[PDB]
Amino acid sequence: SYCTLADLIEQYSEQKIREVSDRVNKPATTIDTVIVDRAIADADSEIDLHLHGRYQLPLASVPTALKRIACGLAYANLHIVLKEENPVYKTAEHLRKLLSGIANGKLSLALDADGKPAPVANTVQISEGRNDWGADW
Amino acid sequence: VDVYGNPIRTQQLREPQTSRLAGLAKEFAQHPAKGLTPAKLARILVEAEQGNLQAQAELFMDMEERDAHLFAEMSKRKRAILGLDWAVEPPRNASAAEKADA
Repeated sequence: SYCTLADLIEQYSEQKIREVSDRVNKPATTIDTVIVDRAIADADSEIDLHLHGRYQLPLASVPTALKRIACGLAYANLHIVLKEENPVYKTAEHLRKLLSGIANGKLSLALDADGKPAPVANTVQISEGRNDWGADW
Repeated sequence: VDVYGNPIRTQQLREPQTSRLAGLAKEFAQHPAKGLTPAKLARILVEAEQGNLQAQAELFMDMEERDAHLFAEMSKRKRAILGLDWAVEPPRNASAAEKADA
């Protein structure tokens, strides 16, 4: 859960979330929590797809850039039909580009609140090191 | 007296000098050759120059033990002496009493 309904409302205003989330009432009246939850879950799943090879999956903290990316992807997911030239689609593409840059080691995952994220041990591995005759015998 | 002229007292000959130093007999060598670097060797030699012969002696013992070529050379040199016949001779143009003493 890198973003919440509060984050979506704050980033896109409550009116737009209501309009793109209420599918049964015309005009919209309330925000459907289930739809928003599914959209946020899908955004988190995509982000994990991008970040699985460099960091641990169950992150204990959410970096701020991760919050922005999740909010953007979740909003893009709340559109049933999304054309290519829709600006929301372009924002989603830019965020996906940021994610790909992070995955390819060109961008670093920033601070969460004060501490660093938790990188995986992929680079750590070395055989073991056989150096007998060099132990001050 | 001795050759150097120091007075000799037969009272002190009953017991070894080091008998009253039971602490020495319980010591163990520190093996300063292990983990030895040129700086450490230079410090050991310089300190030995100043009166600290313990570290130098232990280092020499380790050096003798850990080098087969050096040990073989020293052993050969010493065994050369150990195999020589020896005799005690009286002084120049010695008298009968001196010959008997010899």
